[PDB]
Amino acid sequence: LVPQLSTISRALTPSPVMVLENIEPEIVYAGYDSSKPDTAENLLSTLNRLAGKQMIQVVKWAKVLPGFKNLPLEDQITLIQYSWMSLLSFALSWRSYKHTNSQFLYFAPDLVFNEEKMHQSAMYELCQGMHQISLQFVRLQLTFEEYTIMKVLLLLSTIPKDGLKSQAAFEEMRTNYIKELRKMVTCPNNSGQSWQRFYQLTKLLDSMHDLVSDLLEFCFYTFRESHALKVEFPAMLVEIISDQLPKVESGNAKPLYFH
Amino acid sequence: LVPQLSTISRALTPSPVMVLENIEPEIVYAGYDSSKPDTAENLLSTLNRLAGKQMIQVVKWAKVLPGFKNLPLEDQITLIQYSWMSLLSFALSWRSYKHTNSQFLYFAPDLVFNEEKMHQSAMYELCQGMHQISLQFVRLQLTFEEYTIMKVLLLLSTIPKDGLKSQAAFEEMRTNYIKELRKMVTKCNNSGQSWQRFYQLTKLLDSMHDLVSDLLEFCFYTFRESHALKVEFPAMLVEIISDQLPKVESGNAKPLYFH
Ligand SMILES: CC(=O)S[C@@H]1CC2=CC(=O)CC[C@]2(C)[C@H]2CC[C@@]3(C)[C@@H](CC[C@@]34CCC(=O)O4)[C@H]12
Ligand SMILES: CC(=O)S[C@@H]1CC2=CC(=O)CC[C@]2(C)[C@H]2CC[C@@]3(C)[C@@H](CC[C@@]34CCC(=O)O4)[C@H]12
Repeated sequence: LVPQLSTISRALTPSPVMVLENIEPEIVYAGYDSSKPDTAENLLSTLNRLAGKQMIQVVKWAKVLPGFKNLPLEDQITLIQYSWMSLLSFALSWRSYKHTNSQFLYFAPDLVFNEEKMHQSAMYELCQGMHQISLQFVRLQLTFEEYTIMKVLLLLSTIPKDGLKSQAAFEEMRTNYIKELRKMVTCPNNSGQSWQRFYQLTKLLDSMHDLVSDLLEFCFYTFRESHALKVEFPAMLVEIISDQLPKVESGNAKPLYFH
Repeated sequence: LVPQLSTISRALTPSPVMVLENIEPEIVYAGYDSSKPDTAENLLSTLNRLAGKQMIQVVKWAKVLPGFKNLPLEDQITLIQYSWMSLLSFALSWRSYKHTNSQFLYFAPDLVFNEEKMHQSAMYELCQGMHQISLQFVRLQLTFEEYTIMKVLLLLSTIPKDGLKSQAAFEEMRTNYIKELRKMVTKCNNSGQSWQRFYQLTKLLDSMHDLVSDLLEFCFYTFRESHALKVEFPAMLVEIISDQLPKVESGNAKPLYFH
């Protein structure tokens, strides 16, 4: 009988972490036009346009993310919709860390926020919050490997209060990626140092919930008063926020914590 | 030829957790005499006598603890000497939890401390500290299985600053028992709840270091002034403290933390 299991294939397939590196989206440009006054209406509209372009790349990434296709299609869609802000804000801190040593907020190569832009955007306190996350990346010396696994965990960090179509399939993928992170933090065996770091990384993931809650509060507010505020949103964000706003505001979004 | 492998033996061998249950020491009596006044000198001397009897059982337990025999003998002796206070204080909170719902400190069947004895012992604050751990066992609904594994982790929680004869053998055993706790807190699937409990238990373990440091400070103090204070110590404790006092006080005891 022909062996159905292929030792060669299992040994040859890239590790999950290696696949994450391979499928990570290339950098996206904001299309920022410096001729426009740096007022909140203009800066915020630009950030919304950038967000739409980033999400187009996020969905392509999710399509080839190992294990994600094992979840019901409706759950894949649900998870992207509930995690979008966490994913984009986390990636913003990563780009800021890698490209500016966490000195500025690197939204895109053509849109880098310094203190002035943060004030002008009318969301200064929120910019400071994401900047703080960037500063923690330097203190922790976060690695790309760690970052990629953590971004998947954020995709799996908020679920509908009633649950997904397949909680078991979700739980399997989540436990698998948590395992990857645990192995990632372990040569020189030192359980103590390994657990201390694992703890630092899960505390940071947990801290994303409060930050994301505040970012969404601002997002939903500007969306609701888009006309009065003159803040424009691209189709992709109208699609996402139109779905998310009522679900989050009615208390249906359940955060998953490590601590 | 005669098969050297025994399928039967493999199948019948109990799990490590079952072995921990099987080797748990039987309860020890203090030999408390209520006819004598409850002065600090009498109460502390009785607790020291109890401690000696308890350590005799701890050494018998360590001899049959799975994996411990794999470490160099020098390291087995060292770990027992560095962890004695953590093991005895943790076991005290366990008995208090199981026998009095954490209302009192159950040192032994014949010596249960209520607030009055805590004051009379002249170590009131320290008693409150161990009492708080007892109270945490109720809040967390600690199980006997969780307790036996955590007790082994405490045995492996303090090492010489220099280092053990075999850090690799030590690390292997510590990792194996951490793995046991990890699997023990798994539910039937819910990583969120499973990690939250693992976090609660490791934070509890970490909290034992500060409590133990304070208990040891009091112990070393009473030990060096035993004559003036009229506090007696049995041979077993004179042996343990004579070894530990200078090592701990010179900064050679390195606590291992999860957080
Ligand atoms: C300073 C920021 O842009 S923070 C945050 C994360 C982020 C990082 C990127 O790299 C890409 C762009 C995004 C997704 C922002 C898009 C604009 C968001 C949704 C903002 C939080 C609140 C705001 C302001 C306008 C509005 O209506 O809602 C998003
Ligand atoms: C209230 C306590 O006894 S707390 C602590 C843990 C403990 C729990 C037991 O179940 C058995 C007995 C032990 C090991 C105590 C023995 C007495 C100790 C070492 C005390 C902390 C300080 C003191 C007072 C006298 C002295 O010289 O040092 C030990």
